[PDB]
Amino acid sequence: VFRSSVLHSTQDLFLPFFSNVTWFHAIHVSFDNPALPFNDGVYFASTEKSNIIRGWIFGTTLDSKTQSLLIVNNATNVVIKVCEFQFCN
Amino acid sequence: KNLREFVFKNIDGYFKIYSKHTPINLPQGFSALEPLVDLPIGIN
Amino acid sequence: VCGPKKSTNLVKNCVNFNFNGLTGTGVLTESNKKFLPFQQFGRDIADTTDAVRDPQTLEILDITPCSFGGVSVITPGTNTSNQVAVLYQGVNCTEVLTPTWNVFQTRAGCLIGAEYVNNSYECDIPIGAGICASYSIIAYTMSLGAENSVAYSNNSIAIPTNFTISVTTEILPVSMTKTSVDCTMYICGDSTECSNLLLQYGSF
Amino acid sequence: IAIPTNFTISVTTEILPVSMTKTSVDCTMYICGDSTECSNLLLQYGSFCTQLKRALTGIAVEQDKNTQEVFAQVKQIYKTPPIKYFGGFNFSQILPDPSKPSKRSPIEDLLFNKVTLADAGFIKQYGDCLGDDLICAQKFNGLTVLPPLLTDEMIAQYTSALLAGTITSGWTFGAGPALQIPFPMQMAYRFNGIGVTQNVLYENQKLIANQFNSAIGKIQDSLSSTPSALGKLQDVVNHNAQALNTLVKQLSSKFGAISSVLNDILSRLDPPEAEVQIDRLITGRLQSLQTYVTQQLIRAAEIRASANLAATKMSECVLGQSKRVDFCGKGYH
Amino acid sequence: NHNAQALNTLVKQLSSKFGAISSVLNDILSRLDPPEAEVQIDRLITGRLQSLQTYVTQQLIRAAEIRASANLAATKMSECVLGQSKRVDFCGKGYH
Amino acid sequence: NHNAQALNTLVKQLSSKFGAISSVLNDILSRLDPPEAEVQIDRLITGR
Amino acid sequence: CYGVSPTKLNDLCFTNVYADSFVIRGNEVSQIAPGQTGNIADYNYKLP
Amino acid sequence: GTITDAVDCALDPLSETKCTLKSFTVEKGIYQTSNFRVQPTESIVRFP
Repeated sequence: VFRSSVLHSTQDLFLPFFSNVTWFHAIHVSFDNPALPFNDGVYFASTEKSNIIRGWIFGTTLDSKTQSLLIVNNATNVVIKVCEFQFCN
Repeated sequence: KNLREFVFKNIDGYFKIYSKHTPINLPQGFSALEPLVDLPIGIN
Repeated sequence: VCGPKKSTNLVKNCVNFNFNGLTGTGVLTESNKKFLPFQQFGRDIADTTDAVRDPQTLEILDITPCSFGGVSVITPGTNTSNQVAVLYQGVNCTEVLTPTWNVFQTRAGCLIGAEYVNNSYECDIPIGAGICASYSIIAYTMSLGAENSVAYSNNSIAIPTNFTISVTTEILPVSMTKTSVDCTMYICGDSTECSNLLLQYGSF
Repeated sequence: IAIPTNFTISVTTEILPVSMTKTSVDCTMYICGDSTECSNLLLQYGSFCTQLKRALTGIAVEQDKNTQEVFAQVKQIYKTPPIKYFGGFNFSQILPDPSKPSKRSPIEDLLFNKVTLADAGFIKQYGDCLGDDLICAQKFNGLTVLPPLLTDEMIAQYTSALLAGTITSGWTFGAGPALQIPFPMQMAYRFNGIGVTQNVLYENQKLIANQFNSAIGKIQDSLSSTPSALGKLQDVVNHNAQALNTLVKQLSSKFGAISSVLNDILSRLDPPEAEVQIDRLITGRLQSLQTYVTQQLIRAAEIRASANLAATKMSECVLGQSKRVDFCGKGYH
Repeated sequence: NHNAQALNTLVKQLSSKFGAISSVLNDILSRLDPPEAEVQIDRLITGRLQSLQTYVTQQLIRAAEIRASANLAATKMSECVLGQSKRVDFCGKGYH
Repeated sequence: NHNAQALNTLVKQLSSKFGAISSVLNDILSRLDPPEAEVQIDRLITGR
Repeated sequence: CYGVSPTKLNDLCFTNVYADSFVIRGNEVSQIAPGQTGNIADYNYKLP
Repeated sequence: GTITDAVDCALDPLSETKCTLKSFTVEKGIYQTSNFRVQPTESIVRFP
């Protein structure tokens, strides 16, 4: 909704200010990266101007028992499909 | 250097997506995210 | 996705509009608002639709109610005359419909039916913004009082040589008529099933 | 026993409200804006609209009567003499200045500039209601502010006439004809009223005039530096503005309905089930209007009491000399 | 006149329906069964109670105004009649 | 005494039903489903 | 029809309409509704 | 019980004031009648 010069108060899911968020650092040198919880949602942030991670897994058990969303970003015509995927460790 | 933010929500089986890119020099300030995709997956 | 209904030609500047089922009445003019691509409707402080995006063209048009204002009628005593005046308060004479039915623009509104004069008199009918009307119906600026000057000096004094004993009246109310209202007999017409529900409201 | 050998002529300010902003609310445009069947359903509630109209008209007439009784107390408009000399006392700070477009004193100019009115009720050319407001939003929903009867120029002229009568007649202009009298003689009579001999004045008129000028200067400096001088009026203005904002915001409430917009309910539901939804909004808006009218009546009664007190203080201190302690300021008035 | 008009308005407010099918109580009692008559009886009672509360509020405000006026009148009596008050413009215009 | 009586009346007004089945909110919430309990909760809130 | 009228429906717009489809038992039709409880409304399909 | 007088409230402003005050005799004064509103001339229908 378009609003201008008006103080609007709303009650919904937001991120509390001055909150302690976890900053992860994934490195590959060439098990250890468990699935992070999704309690009532999550806030993702990134500042990488390259082919670094641009996708997120969504599920509850991730063993082809229930549905699971798979969002993968790429150059053009990204694929978003929810299915019983057998995710790796 | 550009900062890419994302917000994912799962309310009444309706998946919400909020994202908006803001160039940076987590700096101080405010930057509202825009709703982009809203798909009814209806999964836990 | 919408229902089957043929669209009409867009007319700007007082016609009824229908933007995606949102019915209303008001004029449509250009706007400079920076509406976002995912934003379709507008909303002001009073939670009313002030701007809307057209389904066909991506332009934004403002929604403003048509011309309106209060209608104050100035009328003398019925046994005196029947001619009356009309005062469109808050509306200029260049702007002034719902009602089926000598023009001077005042600071409080356009007054039609009263001739404005230059000579001032005592205020009879309060019109607004220091203007008062009196009976034909004429408009005039109310006079604050008789202009008088005091001959002040360093060695001038005025002492009365006589006096006039006068009596002034003053009416002040002391009480009014008492009133006793029976809730049961007033709200309920001597009905028992009505009193059974009235007693559920407590000790009002 | 302690007897003072000197004295200080001080001046104390006192702010008292006389009136407030008028308000005229149309029930039809507020509750049933651009709707037909809504008005048909509202007409079944009786003459509550007529009650609200009578209440607002009575409030306006009462405010006008209070203003007339407070300011318009004399029958003649007395002008100031051209020779601005009163035995050394300088009244240029309280006399109106003809150089300004409005005949107001430098003190009255600051008093009017420190108070910012939300809406005076002037003419709107409809060009400011569109494009790049709270006043327009309130007007579009029936909240109309009416200007007072006596304008600022008439109030300034009344104040100047009262000041001229006080400085040129003492207290005789209020009880009868304005009898001319020198200002030092008026001060001598004032000192004799409180039990002070006139020889003190006849010997220290220069010192008394200097103290009066210094007090006027300090009062002007305090009015220019301290913004909380007119707080008693600023609070009333802010209360009226907040009441108008709350009354125009209450239209956003649903009162248990599916939506606050009448057109949405009329287009989404059929009349058999839309009447019961519009009835809730009508009842909620009627209750809000009744609460607003009750609050406005309470504020009008308070303003009437304050205006009666201010008129009494005027008639006692300005048009005469009152021996009541702590009435015309602290100290021997 | 204000008291009489308030009384007339309070006795006329009974003509209102407040969304009901009729303002007459017996008509609703004889035309609808209690399963569907209480929904209108409640609306009628609520409307009449709101009218009564509005009338009581107006009467309380008028009574407060009359109390202030009566206190002022008693003060003026005790000052001007039972004595001599030197207050200007209190016991009428002029030297009382 | 007037202040105390006003407080007592305001705390007693909660005992009223205002046309509902009961003056207790938990009873209405446990006996009826929200689709048919909101119509009574609204009456209770309006009366209070 | 909750919130909308069955007859006054061809004169409105919608953002995205999703037509669900599922076959339940005859005695389970009273459970597919907002605020209702039961086996289906708690384990298979629930309305907000 | 017979009709002896009538007033067309939409004829003249004096008749409107008479209908608003519910009396045939209007004393000297100013009265605020019903507000005027510009009626719509056309209907605009906008759909994709």
